Amino acid sequence: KKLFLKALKKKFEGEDPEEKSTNFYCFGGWEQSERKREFTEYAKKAAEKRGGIPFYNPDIGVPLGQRKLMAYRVSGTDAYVEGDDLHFVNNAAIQQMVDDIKRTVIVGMDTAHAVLEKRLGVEVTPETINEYMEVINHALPGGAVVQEHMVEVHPGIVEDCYAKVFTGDDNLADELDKRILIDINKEFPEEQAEQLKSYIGNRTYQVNRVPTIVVRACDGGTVSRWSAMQIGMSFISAYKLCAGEAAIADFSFAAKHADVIEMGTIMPARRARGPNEPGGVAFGTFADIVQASRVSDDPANVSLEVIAGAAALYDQVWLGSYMSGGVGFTQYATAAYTDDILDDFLYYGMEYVEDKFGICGSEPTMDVVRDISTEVTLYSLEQYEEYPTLLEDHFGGSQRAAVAAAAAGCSTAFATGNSNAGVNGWYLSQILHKEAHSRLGFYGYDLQDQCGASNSLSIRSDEGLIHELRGPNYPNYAMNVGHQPEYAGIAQAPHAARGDAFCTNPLIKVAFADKDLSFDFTSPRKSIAKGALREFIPEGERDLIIPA
Amino acid sequence: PMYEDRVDLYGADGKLLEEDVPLEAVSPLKNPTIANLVSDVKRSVAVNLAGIEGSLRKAALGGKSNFIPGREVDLPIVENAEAIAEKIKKLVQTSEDDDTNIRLINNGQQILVQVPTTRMGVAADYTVSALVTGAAVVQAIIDEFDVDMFDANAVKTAVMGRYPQTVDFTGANLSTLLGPPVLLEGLGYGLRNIMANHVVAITRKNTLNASALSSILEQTAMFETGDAVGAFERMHLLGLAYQGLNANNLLFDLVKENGKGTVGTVIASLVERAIEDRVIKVAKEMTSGYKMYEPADWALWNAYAATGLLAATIVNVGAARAAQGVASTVLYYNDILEYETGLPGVDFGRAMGTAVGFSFFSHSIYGGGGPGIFHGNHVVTRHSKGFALPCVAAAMCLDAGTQMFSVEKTSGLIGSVYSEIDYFREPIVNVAKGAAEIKDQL
Amino acid sequence: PMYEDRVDLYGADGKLLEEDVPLEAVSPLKNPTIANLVSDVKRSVAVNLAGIEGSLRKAALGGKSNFIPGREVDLPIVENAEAIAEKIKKLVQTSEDDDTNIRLINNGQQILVQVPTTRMGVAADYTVSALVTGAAVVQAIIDEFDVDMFDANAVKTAVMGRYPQTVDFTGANLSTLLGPPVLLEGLGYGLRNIMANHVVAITRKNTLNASALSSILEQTAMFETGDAVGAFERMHLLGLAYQGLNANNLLFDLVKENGKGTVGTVIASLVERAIEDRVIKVAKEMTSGYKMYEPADWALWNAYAATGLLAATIVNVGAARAAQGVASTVLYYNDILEYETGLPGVDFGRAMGTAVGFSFFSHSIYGGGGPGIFHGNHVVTRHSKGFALPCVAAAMCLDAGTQMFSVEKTSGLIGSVYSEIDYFREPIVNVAKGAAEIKDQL
Amino acid sequence: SYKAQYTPGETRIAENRRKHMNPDYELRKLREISDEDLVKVLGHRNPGESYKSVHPPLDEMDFEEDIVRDLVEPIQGAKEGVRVRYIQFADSMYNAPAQPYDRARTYMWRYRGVDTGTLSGRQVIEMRELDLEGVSKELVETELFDPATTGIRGATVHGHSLRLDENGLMFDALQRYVFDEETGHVVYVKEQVGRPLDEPVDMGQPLDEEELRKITTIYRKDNIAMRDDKEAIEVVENIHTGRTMGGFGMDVFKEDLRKRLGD
Ligand code: F43
Ligand SMILES: C[C@@H](OP(=O)(O)O)[C@H](NC(=O)CCCCCCS)C(=O)O
Ligand SMILES: C[C@@H](OP(=O)(O)O)[C@H](NC(=O)CCCCCCS)C(=O)O
Ligand SMILES: O=S(=O)(O)CCS
Repeated sequence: KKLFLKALKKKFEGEDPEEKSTNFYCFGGWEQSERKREFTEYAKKAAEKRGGIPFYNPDIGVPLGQRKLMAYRVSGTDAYVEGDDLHFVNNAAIQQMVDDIKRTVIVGMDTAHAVLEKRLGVEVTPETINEYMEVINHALPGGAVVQEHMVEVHPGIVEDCYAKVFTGDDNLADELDKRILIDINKEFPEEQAEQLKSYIGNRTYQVNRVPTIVVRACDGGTVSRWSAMQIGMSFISAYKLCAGEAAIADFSFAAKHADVIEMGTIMPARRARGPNEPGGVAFGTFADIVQASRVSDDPANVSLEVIAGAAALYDQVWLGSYMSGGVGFTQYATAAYTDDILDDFLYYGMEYVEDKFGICGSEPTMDVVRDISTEVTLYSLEQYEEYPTLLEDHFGGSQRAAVAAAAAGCSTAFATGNSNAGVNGWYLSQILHKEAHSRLGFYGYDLQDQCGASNSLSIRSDEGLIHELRGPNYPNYAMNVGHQPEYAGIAQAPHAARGDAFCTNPLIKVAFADKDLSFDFTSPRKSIAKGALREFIPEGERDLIIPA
Repeated sequence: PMYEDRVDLYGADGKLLEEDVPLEAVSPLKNPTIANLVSDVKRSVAVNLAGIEGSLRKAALGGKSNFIPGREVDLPIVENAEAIAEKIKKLVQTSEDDDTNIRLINNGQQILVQVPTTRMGVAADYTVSALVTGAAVVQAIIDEFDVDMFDANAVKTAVMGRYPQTVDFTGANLSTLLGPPVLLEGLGYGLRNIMANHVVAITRKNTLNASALSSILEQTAMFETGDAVGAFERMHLLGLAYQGLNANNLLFDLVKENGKGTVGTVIASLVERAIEDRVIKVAKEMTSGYKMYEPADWALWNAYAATGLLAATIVNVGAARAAQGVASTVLYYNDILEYETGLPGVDFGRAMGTAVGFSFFSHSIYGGGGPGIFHGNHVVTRHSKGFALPCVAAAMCLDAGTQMFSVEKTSGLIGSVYSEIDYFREPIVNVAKGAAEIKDQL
Repeated sequence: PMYEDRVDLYGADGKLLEEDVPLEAVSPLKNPTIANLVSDVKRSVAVNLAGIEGSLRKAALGGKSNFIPGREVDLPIVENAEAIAEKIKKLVQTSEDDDTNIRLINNGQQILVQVPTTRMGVAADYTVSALVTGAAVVQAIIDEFDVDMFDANAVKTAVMGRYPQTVDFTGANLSTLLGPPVLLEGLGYGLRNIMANHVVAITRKNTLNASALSSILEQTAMFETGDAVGAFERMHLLGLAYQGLNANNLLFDLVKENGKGTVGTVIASLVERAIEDRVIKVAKEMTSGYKMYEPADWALWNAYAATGLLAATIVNVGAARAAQGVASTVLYYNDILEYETGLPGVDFGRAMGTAVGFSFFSHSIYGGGGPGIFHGNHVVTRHSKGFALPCVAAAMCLDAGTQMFSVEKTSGLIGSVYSEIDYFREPIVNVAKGAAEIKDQL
Repeated sequence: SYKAQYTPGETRIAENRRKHMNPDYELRKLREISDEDLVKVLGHRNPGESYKSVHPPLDEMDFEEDIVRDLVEPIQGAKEGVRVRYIQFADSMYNAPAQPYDRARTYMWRYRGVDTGTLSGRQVIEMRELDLEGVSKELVETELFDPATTGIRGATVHGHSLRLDENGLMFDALQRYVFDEETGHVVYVKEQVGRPLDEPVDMGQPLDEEELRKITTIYRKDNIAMRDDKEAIEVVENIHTGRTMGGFGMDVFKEDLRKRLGD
């Protein structure tokens, strides 16, 4: 059975999914939609607040809904929602996913501990780390620890702010307060735990999540600074230091520069942003943030969960607002995580790979890339050709090109274990798609796909880069929808096929293995669905400081 | 010449090098040693072959704690360093007769690559050296071992890091003294980007050569920013000659006569010398007997003041053999000097203001760090136009091991890679030899 | 020489300039004309005296629509332009005998300042020329009129804009062809930062000299970024020689024989020529009779293909005398060439990919603009390594007046300031003469 | 001499693409439209109005000798300085007789002074309006056009990927054309941006399904699958492989590298 049929049958109730014809113009326009009706009603209720300024009006411009306006199944869920409920402005789960990433920074503790012992003659023990972690959980959300006559942040509005510690040293982990421990051996399957610890070694890290309200009022560049200020206050208080001496500057340099791990790197001037903003998150970094890898051993499922989160992050929020704005890019993104369509294509490719090569059963060669990418692209195209309702669902060429090529690229990575062979396969898929349907995506969709084969295995200046470390600022990729989310899946795919615990950074992977995050990173699909249903409670609202 | 000033050039040992030299003979615009030093800083690239190899062997790619499981490449790069260096030479040079220089260091684990000036001449900025060197290193490695196409991009990533997803070579295994211009604080700040610990490592911890190299780079940067233009040029030249190059032995003699003294006694010695040399004079005597002074020659007074400043740093930090005191010394040297005399302090307040922020950001939670990590392109220590950072270079030479971010920690291979370059390691004697070469052409 | 290739250099008029020239005689690393052109681009600064004066008169300071009431300064700057220029010269030069050049333009309302190479030599990047020139202009004006201390900072703000609150000279009244490096998209992109409309104004709208100047700057930048190193050098040299400099008259002859033709007929002429010259050959004949070709010489095939691309631009945009079609032409020339032959298109897809985004960002709501505002440091058109922007320069020469952001609008004074520089205005003939100068030294 | 090949492939779909591209292949005329009605559906001007310029006549723009410029013959609209205008089509994926990249490739072989943009849902040509009208007449009268599956539309173009309506016509949210049940013809009642026409324009009868399967340029499993055109796939893979090899550089440029290494 094809995985998308269940959704088509519900989305096109009363109609044969294989029938080429239908009736239009018979739905009442916007009035067919619960959500459109709600929107129009709020627009009218807004008239008094706006004092005469015109507002949303369904009679301005395009009369939406001459065709049937679709509901969408969030893939891997049973949630069916109108597209508007998946717009990032309308979906608190998507916004909290981004805020939880922006507000996280990781700081090594071994250098600060060396400053204490070597420079300040102060001993560091499990008990003193535990006391420090208690102090920073008062200081990080805005509590005072040294000065008299301090004002403080209202704890009620920053209850999402906290700090935890993790270590590759099992002997130290057994001694740390479990209330503040991210326990690698408990969060990860045994083999993944062992892999993570071999790379992390006997090193200790704190994970600081600054308040959601702070990154909403300010930006991502605030996060490493806020973390570092309160790390400094917490060392001063917990270890009873002089509150302002030369050694303190060493904690600062360590926490803001020498021992810090941020989520995202800075942008060039044309698209200027500080750290911990979406354009700076490499694809492999995002795959490590998503936690599907540690709860599923289905490499297709793992890749698909990453693609869902990355579609929200890169296409809807980054490209659709930060870099553009407006109605934005909801359905460019939802095509990669709704109706189990991408699932059908990727499970086909994974099963083709399992049968012909074995998962991780081939070294990367052009023969293998060509074989797999071609076959999965043909299968994907044939699905749109056999199901008119499928093609009316993924109505925009860009959507189709991204989804077929995502299945082709991930499947190639499953066979070969090589992300750049994967992305080479993605570029083959795109030019084959174009030649089959005599179309591809929007006006500027294939800028990176026509340059892609040559730059996939390039070793030059701004061309060559291992795929896991490419991201939204890789030059070819810096402008266009329908690629970045899927590239995150391609970064995850060879590692999921191998059963790796992470793609690029074991510190990132452990730092999000934490039930106390607000967004559920083990399944971005399920969380986004909960947001679409208006059932997700975000952080950072201001109800406690504003009138009832 | 343009200016009438002449000085005697004295070495770091306090002995006369060159007598009766026109001030312009040490101008960054004229001195051939300064020109070669700046050319070498721009064209030189450190290639870490051992780091490239180990990054590849572990797939430890693209920066701090990154690993990409399954993408490891195991190659004997250091064992074949000579062959690889010969290939780098062929790819980087523009002709067999040009000034391309390739030097293996540390048993082949590192290479110093000096890109030919012909390539710099047709490039817009100095990043070309790193870019061309990186391209040659990547191809040399791929060709040496016939690295297959699906592994080759890991070699690229091991050499140049996360570029172009990052704006710079984050996590790369090559480095340059100058970082890329996209990270400059101020326009024209390229030469100011060298941390004090690197300066100390290049001069092998020799106090006055470190402060000289810093002064040379800082004041040359002041020509690049347009600050040393027109009215202000003589102030910057005199600053270089006196504070950086121990003109007339004033710097050395101030330290020598105050070796058991304090910041205050250095001030008293400097004010007395300035009165003898008629650099300052009494403007008004006040009711209490206090004499308020004025400069007779403002650029020269500033140079005398800056020389006392470096001498006070050496006396007071040298007494502690602990560099943390450097910011405090720069601050209170200027503060006391002003209230002792009524005169404006070094750089008309900007060295003192720089020291205020430098003190704060080397003792507080908010940023900065220990003194060795600062430089003229740092937001904290950019404000003085060349007169403060030489003190930090001198101070870190005198630290006996009180820092966590020590020369060894931040700059551990910088000595082995760059300090064999004579003009870098020993700038005073070599700038004096340059001055002798042109003194009669001015 | 290193490479065996020899070409005939032909002018923009399609007549022979130099016979049997070694390929390297046109290398950015060897040709003395390219070295001088790049030096002049880096060292040249346009001073808008009329703009400084009007800015001061209205206190119209620091960018568009800013005014600071009460801070107006009324000075006859243009009336005293000669005296002011003479002061700038004294401040900018390093000696009476150096290569400092000051030229008044447009009745003294603008000055072309070429800063001496000596100052560039001891600076880290090319911003020195703007900084030094700004400092000299500020002091020249303050000295010429004895501007008082409380008004002087307005003169500074009139010259250099909102710097340093802005990272660049926002709202300044001086300009350079190269913007500051902090605004570069990619490392080494300095030479790529010149908008197509500026190139068209510098060459006075002469189609092939515009495409040549663009190709020279683009391909020289590829040496700066390290892309033209090692294995890739010959591809970039052949690209310059054929696409930029009309090697063997191939560009000129393709246009001429297709003056009443289409993009398709240009492709047919180019493929036939490539078969004649044994640059490509049949790899396999398919069931349908379709012949799939392969390159016999990959760098040379790419150069032939790039030459056809520029010819197709000139034919198809020239037919419309409307520049908007340039992006579509670059796109479909490459698309059709690939499916006509089985060969990779120009720059192995990157010229085509550049053209897709360029088409999109010159016909959509999301960014970009008309073709004249693009350049190699633009996020949209950075991707092809020198093979696409020459087409845009040619196209805007051929626009007869269909654009809002026309040369006149974006580049209105650029011609009067720079086009008298012979190497800028007529690069083909002067590069050929540089090649003749060194041909037997290779 | 040289015989153009146009596109690879062993199937009827490929040969249809080649026919579209070949300038010596005469496109069959399936209908006629008057000059007035074509101008009316374009919607830019009224027939009889003088052509409107965007700049003076071309001979006033050439101040200086440019030998390369004068090698190229300007199209008549350029000579006269006429403004640039457009026509835009959506093509049904249910075997519309022309398809988006097929159009772009056809235009660049057949027509002079073209600015053409390809998208999944529409394909646009912008051209000097004088010459646009000649080109458009061919694009509407010939087998490149089927009034049921080729929609003229400058805005709100949704429909290429949708199911056909109950009369076999492509979706148009603005309904710029309607099916006349009395005659079986497709009739334009609005111009291409959606303003009502004073007088409807008859575009004739839709092609039947079998004719569309015969002349269309899209591959579809239910007609001729891409998978069946092994020749076309072989050439696509070759282009991909060649681009990959050229970007990697080290083997195709091995002799260039050897000369740089002094070997
Ligand atoms: C640890 C430091 C060193 C440092 O880098 N920053 C500190 C502490 C830092 C903390 C104090 C928070 C806490 O108690 O947990 C914060 C709030 C910044 C933060 N991390 O959020 C702050 N100071 Ni401080 N800091 C202040 C100030 C000051 C004044 C206090 C002088 C007095 O007599 O009480 C002195 C500097 C001075 O002497 O001039 C000062 C020093 C210091 N300041 C000394 C601690 C002094 C002590 O041990 O009591 N701050 C002020 O002068 C007023 C504003 C006040 C800031 C909070 C606010 O603006 O509401 C706070 C601003
Ligand atoms: C110095 C610098 O810190 P670094 O030395 O780069 O870590 C800079 N911070 C600051 O300027 C902190 C300013 C606000 C707190 C102190 C206010 S008195 C910054 O974070 O970019
Ligand atoms: C091209 C560039 O715009 P400018 O040409 O600089 O105006 C860039 N925009 C984008 O890349 C927009 C990307 C998101 C919208 C299109 C998505 S397909 C930017 O704003 O910095
Ligand atoms: O029509 S365009 O392709 O220009 C933009 C689509 S969102």
